[PDB]
Amino acid sequence: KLLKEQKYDRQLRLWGDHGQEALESAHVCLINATATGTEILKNLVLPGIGSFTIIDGNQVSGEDAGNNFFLQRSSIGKNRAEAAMEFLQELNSDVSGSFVEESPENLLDNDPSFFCRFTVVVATQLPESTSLRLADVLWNSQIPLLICRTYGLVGYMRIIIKEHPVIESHPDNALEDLRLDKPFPELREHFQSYDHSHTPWIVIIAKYLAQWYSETNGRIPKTYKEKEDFRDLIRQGILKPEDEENFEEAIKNVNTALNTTQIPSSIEDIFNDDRCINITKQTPSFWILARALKEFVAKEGQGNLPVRGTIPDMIADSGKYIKLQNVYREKAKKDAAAVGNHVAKLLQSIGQAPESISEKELKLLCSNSAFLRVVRCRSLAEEYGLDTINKDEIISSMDNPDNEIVLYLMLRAVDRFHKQQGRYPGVSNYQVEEDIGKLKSCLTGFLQEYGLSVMVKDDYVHEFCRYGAAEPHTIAAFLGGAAAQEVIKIITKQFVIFNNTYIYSGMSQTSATFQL
Amino acid sequence: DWEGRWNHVKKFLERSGPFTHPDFEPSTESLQFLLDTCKVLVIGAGGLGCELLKNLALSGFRQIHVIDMDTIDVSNLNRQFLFRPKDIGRPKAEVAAEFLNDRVPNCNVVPHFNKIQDFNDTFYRQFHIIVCGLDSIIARRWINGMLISLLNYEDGVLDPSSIVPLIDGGTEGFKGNARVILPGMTACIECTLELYPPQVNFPMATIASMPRLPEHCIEYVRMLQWPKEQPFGEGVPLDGDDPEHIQWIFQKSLERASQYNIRGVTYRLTQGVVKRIIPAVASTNAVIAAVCATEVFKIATSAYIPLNNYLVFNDVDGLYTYTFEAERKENCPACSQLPQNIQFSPSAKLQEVLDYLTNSASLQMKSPAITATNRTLYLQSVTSIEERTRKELGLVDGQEAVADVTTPQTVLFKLHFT
Amino acid sequence: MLIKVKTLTGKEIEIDIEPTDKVERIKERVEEKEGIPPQQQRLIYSGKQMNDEKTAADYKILGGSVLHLVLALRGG
Ligand SMILES: Nc1ncnc2c1ncn2[C@@H]1O[C@H](COP(=O)(O)OP(=O)(O)OP(=O)(O)O)[C@@H](O)[C@H]1O
Repeated sequence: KLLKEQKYDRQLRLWGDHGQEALESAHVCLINATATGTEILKNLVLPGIGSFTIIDGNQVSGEDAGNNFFLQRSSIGKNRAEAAMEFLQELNSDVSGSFVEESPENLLDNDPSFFCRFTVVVATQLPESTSLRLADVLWNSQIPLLICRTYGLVGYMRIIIKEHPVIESHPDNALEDLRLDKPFPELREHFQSYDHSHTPWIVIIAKYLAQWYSETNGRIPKTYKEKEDFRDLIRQGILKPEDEENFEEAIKNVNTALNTTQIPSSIEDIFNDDRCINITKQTPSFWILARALKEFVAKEGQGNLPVRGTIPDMIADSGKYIKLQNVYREKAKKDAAAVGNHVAKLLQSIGQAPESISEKELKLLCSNSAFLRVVRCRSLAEEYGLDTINKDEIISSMDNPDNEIVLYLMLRAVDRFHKQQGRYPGVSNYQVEEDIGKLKSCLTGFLQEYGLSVMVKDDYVHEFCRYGAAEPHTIAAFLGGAAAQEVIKIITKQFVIFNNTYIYSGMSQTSATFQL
Repeated sequence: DWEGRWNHVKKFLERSGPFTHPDFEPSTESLQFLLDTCKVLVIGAGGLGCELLKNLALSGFRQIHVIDMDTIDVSNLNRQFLFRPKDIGRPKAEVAAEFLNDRVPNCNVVPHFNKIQDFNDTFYRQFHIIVCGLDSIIARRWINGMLISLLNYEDGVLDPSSIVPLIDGGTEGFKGNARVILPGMTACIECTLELYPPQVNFPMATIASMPRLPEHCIEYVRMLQWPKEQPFGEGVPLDGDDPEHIQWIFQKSLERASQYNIRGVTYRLTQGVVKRIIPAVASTNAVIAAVCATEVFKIATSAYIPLNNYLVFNDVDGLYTYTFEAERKENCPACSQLPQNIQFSPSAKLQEVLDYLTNSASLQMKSPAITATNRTLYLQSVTSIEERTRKELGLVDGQEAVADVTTPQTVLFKLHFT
Repeated sequence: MLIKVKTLTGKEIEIDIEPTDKVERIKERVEEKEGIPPQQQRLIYSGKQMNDEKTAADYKILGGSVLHLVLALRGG
């Protein structure tokens, strides 16, 4: 019981126990179990993911056991799906593995409603026909799809989730919400209330700021001429010759400290979203909280979001720093309830009981108020639609023949070449020559069907023929790594998923996300 | 060794190509060669190591050596797939090889229950390529030296066949970085030494006088309270991994927190502070390792152009990977063909040469030692320093050179600055 | 002059800098908009890694040139 915490410690320090909780309760569906699929699942099974089900219809080929760390020679001939399962199964005795000896097509036919049992479906190495067909069934069923693909040294990976809102965003570096610019009563009262180094740098700036208010009425918002001079003002406060490390700290801080309050563009866009404005019994948990926030801003929020309530460490007396901390903590807890009320009121004007939303969800939503983020993915169909193909972005990128997007087109090309031919560009060693021409005839055929006036160095055509649809492990591995994490981001609703197609190039050892 | 096995590799070795590296020769023999002759050392066997070994094994490498000083610990089982709970307590390096030489038919991995600093040039000259997956900087720096000392200079000219490609891997949470090195051509580890963040170091003052964060309490109960009232007998060190130790430190940090009433002390955090833990998960390692892996295969087969010494990775907000070509500092304390012709004063003494080496953000050496011309001008490395923990006397004796340094494991080499 | 310094998550913020502003200042500009302590910023313009003691001009930074925040990591 307490042996699990010891096990997943190093990862609990990333997404907490609650993340783990969510993860340990998911259920992933890995479509094809090749190198890529296998690597992905591996990076999930270890983290302790709830359970998984491998749906593969193929049989283990020699070349399969050759690039798979979860398939031995001994398993050649058996069912790739079953075979793989048994090995990954070994990685973690706390994960429940299952398999299906049938193909995806065979399922999308005889029983589409199957994938509704899954949290996320991860499809790997799929042909157009099947990709489109699945990315659809799943889309209607409201299931998150993650299509990953390894081809030569190109890692392809497209995510498909209609809408994915996230509260705990986890951002690397953000501006503190000290809000000295638009201070609140308690804080203000705190400042009025004022061993010299033992003084929080804020107070130091708050005091010398309060003074600058009289000798001007100003705000120090001008920037270059003022902020600088404000500092000089802070130096003219150093005690008879001594220390003032915090003072100097205060100074350095003046570059930030001034304007820290304002509602983040990203949030406004949420606030202004139709889902946030027109609410219904249909509206999901998240959005209500969004409106519940907007309402706070309008009313007792006096224009801005709730106070975060966390303050950076700073050279200060023990009890002094704390008291200051509490000032913020308390304010935050109040604004907390405030937003809490609007929530209830909303939940009421809809039916769901005011206890339909936990205090935990609330106190969290507030702390990350300024970091909320929503992601909507264009259905797969829309990207393959003739009138809908976001061809502005494609061309926009192609202004550098060495832009990862080339690889995208190439795949589309190859995929065309496949539907058309029945095999991929040069699988066998002789088909190379022959196919090179045949392939280009498809790259073009493709580029015209959509009307894309772009230049694809002939080299990329030879190259892909060279790849011979090979699934190099070091590539499948990379992809399985990045993919695995996205699957988690989705399950934990804990970070920000990349948006729309992702492309990795082995040759250049470079990547790029795309359209949206 | 069986039908169709290496197909996912032949296609890059048997077939010619557009982006193919110049020196590339498309052959049917290329593969077998790699499998038989190419010796590759893999430093470290945890997170990266494991992943690295796997990748290398299935890329077409047979002769692989793994070095690693640690012994498997339960808390590795969440990302170091080559280990199982039953294997706990065993030599990482050992198990690593044990498992891999089994899962992958004819692989021939050789473990080395050692810490890289145990071997000398003789040993490393053996390999063609070396990949790192170390969890410290020193180590990296150290192996960085060792790999340079192998460089052979023919009267100013570098002998191409004296350079051992060193691919390095870095991880830390969802962020990671991978680089390629060709000591004596590409920027070394010591070159891009400042790309590493500043280690958060608490001023003892606050830790004993004015705590504010739960961290400051723990750090106290560790950095001071333990060494004071010898918790588990006198002389006995603080074994970060020994529960009863942390439990105590936890308990004491819990009481300290209460004194200055700082909330936020959790066992998990007591461990964090004490062990200086770095959050990690499979996801990331997989990525970085999978990159270095490829590079090695590139370098070894020359089937593509080796990455240009750098790549940063980040999972927190979508996927992001900047790939750039770091410049080789023409004055690298390490990869500098000639000595470090750098005078730090004329009249001003030699207390001004230790503090320079020790603090200059470009050397950052740890407890160094200066040699002159061959008299020892104190080396903190114990009784040979006391006879000199002691000056403008020799502050002139040096003339106006080739004072000579060597830091405790900082580098395996002997640094020569003038 | 208007330069863009792509963060470590590729956000890419825009900045106003005159070819005389020490690199050191270029960082404060980033911290102002992103809250990224200058202490832990490592800028990189076409290979060269900005020394916070030189000037934007010192590195030939001009117009819409892109700078990259970068990092090296310890773990493994
Ligand atoms: N100087 C060194 N020389 C040889 N091997 C080393 C050296 N430093 C670290 N290693 C090995 O490198 C690996 C470091 O990766 P790992 O993520 O497992 O760190 P730990 O296991 O060091 O840290 P953690 O407790 O966070 O898992 C380990 O296998 C370790 O024993």
